[PDB]
Amino acid sequence: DKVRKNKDAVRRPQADPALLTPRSPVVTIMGHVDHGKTTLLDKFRKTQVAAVETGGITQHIGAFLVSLPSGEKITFLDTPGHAAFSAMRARGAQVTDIVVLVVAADDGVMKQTVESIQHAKDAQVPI
Amino acid sequence: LAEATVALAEMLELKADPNGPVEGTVIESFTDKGRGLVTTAIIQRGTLRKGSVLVAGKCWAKVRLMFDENGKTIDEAYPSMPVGITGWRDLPSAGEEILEVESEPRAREVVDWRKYEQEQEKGQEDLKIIEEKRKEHKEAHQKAREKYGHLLWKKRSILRFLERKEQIPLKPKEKRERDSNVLSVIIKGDVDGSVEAILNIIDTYDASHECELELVHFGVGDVSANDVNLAETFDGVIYGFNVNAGNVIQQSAAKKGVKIKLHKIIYRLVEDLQEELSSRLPCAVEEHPVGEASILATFSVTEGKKKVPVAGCRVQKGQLEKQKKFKLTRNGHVIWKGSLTSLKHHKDDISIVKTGMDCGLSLDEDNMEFQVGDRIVCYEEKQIQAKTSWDPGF
Amino acid sequence: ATLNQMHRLGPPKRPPRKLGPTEGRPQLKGVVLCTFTRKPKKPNSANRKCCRVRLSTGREAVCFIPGEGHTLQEHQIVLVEGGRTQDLPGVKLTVVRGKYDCGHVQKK
RNA sequence: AAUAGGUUUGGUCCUAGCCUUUCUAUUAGCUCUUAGUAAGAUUACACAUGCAAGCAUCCCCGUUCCAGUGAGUUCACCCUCUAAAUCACCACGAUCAAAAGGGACAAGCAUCAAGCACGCAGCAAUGCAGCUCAAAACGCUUAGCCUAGCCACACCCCCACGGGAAACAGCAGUGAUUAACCUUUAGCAAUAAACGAAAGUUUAACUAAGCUAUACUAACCCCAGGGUUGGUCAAUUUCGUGCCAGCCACCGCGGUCACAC
Ligand SMILES: Nc1nc2c(ncn2[C@@H]2O[C@H](COP(=O)(O)OP(=O)(O)OP(=O)(O)O)[C@@H](O)[C@H]2O)c(=O)[nH]1
Ligand SMILES: *C(=O)[C@H](CCSC)NC=O
Ligand SMILES: [K+]
Ligand SMILES: [K+]
Ligand SMILES: [K+]
Ligand SMILES: [K+]
Ligand SMILES: [K+]
Ligand SMILES: [K+]
Ligand SMILES: [K+]
Ligand SMILES: [Mg+2]
Ligand SMILES: [Mg+2]
Ligand SMILES: [Mg+2]
Ligand SMILES: [Mg+2]
Ligand SMILES: [Mg+2]
Ligand SMILES: [Mg+2]
Ligand SMILES: [Mg+2]
Ligand SMILES: [Mg+2]
Ligand SMILES: [Mg+2]
Ligand SMILES: [Mg+2]
Ligand SMILES: [Mg+2]
Ligand SMILES: [Mg+2]
Ligand SMILES: [Mg+2]
Ligand SMILES: [Mg+2]
Ligand SMILES: [Mg+2]
Ligand SMILES: [Mg+2]
Ligand SMILES: [Mg+2]
Ligand SMILES: [Mg+2]
Repeated sequence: DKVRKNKDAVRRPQADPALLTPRSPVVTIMGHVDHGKTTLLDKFRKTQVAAVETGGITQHIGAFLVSLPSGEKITFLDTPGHAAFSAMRARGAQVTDIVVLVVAADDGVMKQTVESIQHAKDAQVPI
Repeated sequence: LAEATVALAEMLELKADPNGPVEGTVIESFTDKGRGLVTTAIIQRGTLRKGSVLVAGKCWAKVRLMFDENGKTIDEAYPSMPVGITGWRDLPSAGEEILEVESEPRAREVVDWRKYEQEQEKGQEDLKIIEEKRKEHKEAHQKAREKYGHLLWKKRSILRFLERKEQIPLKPKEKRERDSNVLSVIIKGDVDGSVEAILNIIDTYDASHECELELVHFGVGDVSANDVNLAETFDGVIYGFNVNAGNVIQQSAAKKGVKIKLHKIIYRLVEDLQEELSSRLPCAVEEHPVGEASILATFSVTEGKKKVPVAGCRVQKGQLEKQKKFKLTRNGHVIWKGSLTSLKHHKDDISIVKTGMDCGLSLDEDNMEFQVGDRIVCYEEKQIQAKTSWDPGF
Repeated sequence: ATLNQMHRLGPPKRPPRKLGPTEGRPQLKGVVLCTFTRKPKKPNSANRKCCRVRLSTGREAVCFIPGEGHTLQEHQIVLVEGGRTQDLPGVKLTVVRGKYDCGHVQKK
């Protein structure tokens, strides 16, 4: 049996009920291009970043630890809406607990809105 | 919406053990010049502190600095917290799970076992390719050997010498010229997720027949000398995405002839990528019909001791011009393609014959046979800029 | 030579030892450009797998891939080392198996 | 080059080169139990952050030291003379030691052979026409050295008024780059330095720890791998391949009996 011994580090088994302590939710703002994802995030972040961007397009996934007025803390993952960043949207859906789908009323459902919904179904996260 | 989000989260009853080896996921990974290799991550189990040894795929780290979105150091990262982590000995891929290990030698042991597994998976893939190359060669070897029987090798070389006296092969240059329609690109990006996005767009290229897109090297960070050297080696083009190139790097590219193309928007960098592909494409000639004339009588003229066949033609629709190219048409078939050697009308050379003008037509090709009913269609050829067929979906 | 002749000249000056393709360095890093084959000089007959790589120094040399079979393609990264290939004239560099893209020869 | 060996030829002798056996140091691959000690960026490329020089009844002193690096490179040694400095102080001489003067001092290339004002006398005016060099002048390239250590540099322009311009060749750490990859520890308890009349304070010097088969020392109930196996050169069973695939430091092997793959 001259085979390399397995020395990998694996994920710990699911936490025991006793150990489990309540934690903050992770939320992702998913949607189509120029449907207001960043503008919505800014109002809760209380900071304006939309104007301070190249072309006003979100090309990165950023996690911000917002503190709600009630005293709760939420982590907002602002995903890009452009078609190029399909991988970024899938990765956001895999670490999120809730998906806030921003569907603009004027335009409605779009190609990337359906894609955002599909990623949520695969991750099985409430929308 | 804020109330609805809070309500649903409470219904979900989210809970995570806050103690024990840290678990997490990488959200972004990038290179900082001052802070080094940095990965933004979200904690999922346990609490992260300075000095925690972390493994993520083929990269491990010992937490040196923990900072928040604003850069302020944080002492602890409880579950479901965003936290930039420094101290990575290699750059983790985006989306890779993070696990905490007891010590640095244990981390290196874990990484050494993940690299080995990757090498075995590549090795098995390589084996099928090699077995294919080695099976083909063994057939060509058994065939040429079995050309003659299992006779003494001295005879086979002598019998082959008989057919070696009939053999004259030419060796092809070991280094062959890259064809004009080949675009080599170096992709450099600010963050790893941005680079993967551009690489997925380069995997949606379907017009390889007209022009080929080669990816020489991809990486994260500013343009470097190696990128300029790799671009000069393969005559490639460096595309920067939200990255900078210094005067030393930009000046070096001028001497080496490399083209650095720094962009900041992904639709801009793709449009420019398509403009370079279009340039490589071959110029699409546009054929515009100029005139049409039907032959009537064929004459044999003796000039300079040479018999010149002359096609007498009547221009029906349009006009014929000496410069514009011609083609011969036989009952719908295309017999010839070329230019007239001599255009002469009524013993006078006329460059442009109008509709209804009689003109004798002699071709430069003597093998062309002129009948009573042949047709000739003149045309003007204009090269037209050809655009790449590849569309990226946006 | 006489003692007076030996005094004028002086200690024998050892010719400066020449450097090889590695520039006096153990190994070097290079990028694969081509992947061809070469035939040995008489009396050996074979097709030997070689590759033209551009080193980090800037030069572009021909290297020999040892072992049975390989999957080296253009743009890959390989670590070269010294060691002449006796059959092949002008081949002075050898690719390091098990380093960078190049992988160990699969068993059997 | 040694106690030597192998290899020129059809063969012998002679000569001669290449290689082998020895010992180290990097790096690579495969592999790896512990303990203690030593040593520990590839790069004079660019540097986030934090710390690294204070003391003290106000003046002064100190931060010109240590620590660091190796770009450049005959300022380092001896003699003469003689400042600053210590010996509380005037004085004394001693000690230490710069500048100045004399001497000495790397390697390669002569396909660098001539340099071009490099000398003397005289109080001065000024006069004479010399001076160095095939025993290597002038010059070019390379390099830190002669190691209780020393020299030199201190982002660059030898220098630093000035300018470019905005400096980790201080510790830790990073980016780029390279075959080359140490912790963004603690404490002033010991020694050293600074300040102070002093108790004392300070110090990323240092001490004590951390990482790492680089090296040495020691050990272990369990726990061994790596490379060799034609000769040189210690040591191969049986298959498979069939001048193919592949191998060797050298000579060489493989064409259906391969101690060489
Ligand atoms: N009138 C109006 N304009 C809005 C509203 N929400 C957003 N916008 C505008 O829509 C545009 C796009 O806003 P962004 O915040 O960039 O939208 P996004 O969906 O995050 O964009 P990507 O990141 O490119 O996908 C901006 O000009 C906003 O001012 C709204 O409720 N009303
Ligand atoms: C030749 O001269 C040409 C022949 C026409 S046959 C109908 N006519 C005029 O130039
Ligand atoms: K936009
Ligand atoms: K042979
Ligand atoms: K030096
Ligand atoms: K200087
Ligand atoms: K002390
Ligand atoms: K004082
Ligand atoms: K056999
Ligand atoms: Mg946005
Ligand atoms: Mg040989
Ligand atoms: Mg012989
Ligand atoms: Mg000999
Ligand atoms: Mg010193
Ligand atoms: Mg004195
Ligand atoms: Mg002196
Ligand atoms: Mg010459
Ligand atoms: Mg030097
Ligand atoms: Mg200076
Ligand atoms: Mg510096
Ligand atoms: Mg440092
Ligand atoms: Mg680094
Ligand atoms: Mg080392
Ligand atoms: Mg301290
Ligand atoms: Mg220590
Ligand atoms: Mg080793
Ligand atoms: Mg064998």
